[PDB]
Amino acid sequence: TSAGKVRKKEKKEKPRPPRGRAYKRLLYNKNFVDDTRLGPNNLLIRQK
Amino acid sequence: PRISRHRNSSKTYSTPKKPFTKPRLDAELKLCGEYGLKCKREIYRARYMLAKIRRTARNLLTLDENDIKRRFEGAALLRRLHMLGILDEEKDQLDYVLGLRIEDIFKRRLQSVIVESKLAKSVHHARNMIKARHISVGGQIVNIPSYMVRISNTSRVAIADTSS
Amino acid sequence: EEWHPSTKLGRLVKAGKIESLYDIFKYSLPIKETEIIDYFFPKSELAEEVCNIMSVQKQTTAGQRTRFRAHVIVGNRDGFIGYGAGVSKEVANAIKKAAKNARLNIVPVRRGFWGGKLGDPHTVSSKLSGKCGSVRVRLIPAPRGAGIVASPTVAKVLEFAGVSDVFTRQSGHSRTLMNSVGAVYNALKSSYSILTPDLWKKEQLDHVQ
Amino acid sequence: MSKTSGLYTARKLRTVRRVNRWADKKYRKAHLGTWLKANPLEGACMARGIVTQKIGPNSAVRKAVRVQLTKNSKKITAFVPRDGSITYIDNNDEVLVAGFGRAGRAVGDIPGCRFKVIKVAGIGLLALFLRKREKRAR
Amino acid sequence: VRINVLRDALKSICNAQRIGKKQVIVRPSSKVIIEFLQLMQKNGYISDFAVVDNHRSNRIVVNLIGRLNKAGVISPRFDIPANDIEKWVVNLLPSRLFGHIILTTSQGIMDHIEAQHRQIGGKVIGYFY
RNA sequence: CCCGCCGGCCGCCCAGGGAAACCGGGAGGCUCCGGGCUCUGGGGGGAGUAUGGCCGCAAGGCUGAAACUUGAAGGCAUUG
RNA sequence: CCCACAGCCCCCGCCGCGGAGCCGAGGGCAAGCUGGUGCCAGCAGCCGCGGUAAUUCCAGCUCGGCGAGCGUCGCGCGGCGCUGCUGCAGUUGAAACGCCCGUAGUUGGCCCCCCGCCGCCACGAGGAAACGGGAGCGCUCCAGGCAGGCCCGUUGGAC
Ligand SMILES: [Mg+2]
Ligand SMILES: [Mg+2]
Ligand SMILES: [Mg+2]
Ligand SMILES: [Mg+2]
Repeated sequence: TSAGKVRKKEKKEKPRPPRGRAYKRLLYNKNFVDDTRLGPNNLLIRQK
Repeated sequence: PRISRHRNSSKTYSTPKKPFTKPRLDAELKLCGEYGLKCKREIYRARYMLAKIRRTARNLLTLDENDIKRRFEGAALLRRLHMLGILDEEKDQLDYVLGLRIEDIFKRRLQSVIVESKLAKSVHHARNMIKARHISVGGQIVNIPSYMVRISNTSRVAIADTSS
Repeated sequence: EEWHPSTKLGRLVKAGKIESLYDIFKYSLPIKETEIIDYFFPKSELAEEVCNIMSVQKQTTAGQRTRFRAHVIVGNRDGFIGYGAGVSKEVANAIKKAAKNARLNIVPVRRGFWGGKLGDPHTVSSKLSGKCGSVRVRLIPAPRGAGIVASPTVAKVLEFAGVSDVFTRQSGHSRTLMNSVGAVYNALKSSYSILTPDLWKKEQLDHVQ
Repeated sequence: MSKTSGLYTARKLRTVRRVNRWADKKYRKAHLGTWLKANPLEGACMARGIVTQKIGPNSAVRKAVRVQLTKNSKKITAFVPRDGSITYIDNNDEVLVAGFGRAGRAVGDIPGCRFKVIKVAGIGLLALFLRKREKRAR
Repeated sequence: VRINVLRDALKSICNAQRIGKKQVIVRPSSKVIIEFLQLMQKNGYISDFAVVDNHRSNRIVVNLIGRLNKAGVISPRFDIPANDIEKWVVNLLPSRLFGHIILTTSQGIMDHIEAQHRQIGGKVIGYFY
């Protein structure tokens, strides 16, 4: 009946990424030098 | 009207007709990594220049060898390419021009000549040093990373005599 | 266990009597054994790709019967290309059949020069056209450094065939992959059957083979 | 063969193309003049008008509004897309109305709607739905 | 009615070659046909031919030896600038290496290479390769 | 009687062509895409409708829109 | 230092603020984890999602594109060989007037060895620059401008 009825976690304070060109450098070591695939749920289970 | 209306202006780069193409993305990223490129407009500028060279070479090649226009334009183009160092000295045929690639353009950048002289630890180190103004191209200090160095000045690119 | 040839050509190939695949193509012998192509390519120089995978259904008394059809190409990036198809109830066996069929049929691709003759050939010899279904393809020689001007699918074939510079034009319902690939394959196959004046030289036949 | 090909036949070719190029629906709609007069937007990017009433295989009712263009005085309906934006529009509020992606034609499952609402009281709808700005002045 | 004798002659020749014959007949015996055949013969496509008189549009006989793939005419003779030939070359012939385009000039019937050498142009008659 | 020539009406068909059914006395000689002349068509509806003009005793014929609407309508063929 | 006066660029000494957003993650189209709601609210250029795992809505995490720019709306070009001169189609998909005669119009077999005329091709004159192409010159590069060095083609600004 009430619109917006469907429409709390504190944000995780973590350091910002290295902007500028370093971001590209961050990707370069992300997949090639560092072991990859990406997107599995079980992969995040490893991350947690 | 104001005199400012007669100042000419034009763009200098192009964008790929198909943007999302995996091989192109990977190749562009790889070239950025080997040359420490900021954004992707520089590759577009390089491709623009290469396209101009190739089109001129084609038009001259369609014509006869003994065409006066052919002689004139080819001589000018060869002289410019050689003075820039992009094309090897031993080559003086217009046919070789069609085989040039943007990598030869990159190799004559200020960062490139700086690094291959072993004057810098890396492309990123070279860029940061260039910004701080520690380099004296010829006898004049230059703070433009994309400055292109001719053959006659490659032996003359040194450290700034004023830098600490 | 081992490869026991089932054909005279297979036996001769098992023996070191035949030394090159071009020695086979010159007399238009049909190929039926997949072992023959690996013997000339011991190190597995040939590449492989899976262009498409589609599902085909047949109506029956009880529900539907489904199946899978696959298209595969292979090449060593140096004047050799092949196209093949396979259909089966399961995807993997269909892919294996398609790869086997593509390996079975293979043709050489002739290459030439655009204007200046310097170094190795870099593009097609001349204009080539092919026809399959509603699709038509035109291959035009190009200058050095021009890249491959074509759609991603056709460019894959031209890459696996060992070309670097070429212009292409397409017509018809190009969204049908099988017929586009077939048309380009036919155009490439026609390459070595096109007379040119340098081949006007009159050569006497050879009794051997 | 079918077409003329003589060396002194350019006039006929020009006339034939002139006559036959009117058969295309797009060319007609663009160069004929009927649509421009019949379009309540008269070739403009978007219009400024005044709202006067709120109304709304998929079975979801879409929220829209009836509007009258200031410069034209003809009536149309424009549809407010972004969630929760019905409450942000009040009766008799100045609005700016543009078009959907398909010029002229209807878009999506919405019957009889061919426009969009992008501003109310001078504030972008997107800037308000994300809470960047606020409509406290109205 | 009959108009372009050259087109009919060329079509007959190509049809005969397709089934690998050796001798053909062509009713018209125009001068333009004769020069076209002369150029073909000199370049090495058709070898020999003879003209058979009869006082009523003489007939001509030609011999075949393969080689020839295609040959046609351009029905309305365009005007070709001396400097505007590469476009036609690319549009019509398979490759820039081989092939001959026939142009009629004030200097006589010649091939596009010859005219390119003399830096002059004219009207186009046909082509073959 | 059988061996031919011209013209006409037909059947089957190698190549070739085509999305295919099929054509093959061309629907062949065409993306390798130019013999000459004329006419018609540009997604489906609204609509061969309205409004004008001409012809006709009349019934009606020739010419011939737009607004608006819509995401498919169609061709040949395959299995049930 | 420059400037009609002031700024501003640049040079010189002292102290020294390091800051990225806009779109999207089913296909076209590069880019995936829980909580809500339940054909409601909403997304969606097209196909489509949502009637209890919602890979498409609403939030968090993660990820991708471009980048001091990003996205939306309308118009033109291209996409388009869907206006087709190059270069469409006309048995069955939309499309050969029911047939004949016939004027304007368009198109017209072969042949003459050198004369005149029209078209045609090449060259030339003559006539504005800017823009465009283009020779040469390191405004720190560049967008630009026609400069500039010492012992300069009469320094150059050609075409
Ligand atoms: Mg045609
Ligand atoms: Mg059409
Ligand atoms: Mg219609
Ligand atoms: Mg029909």
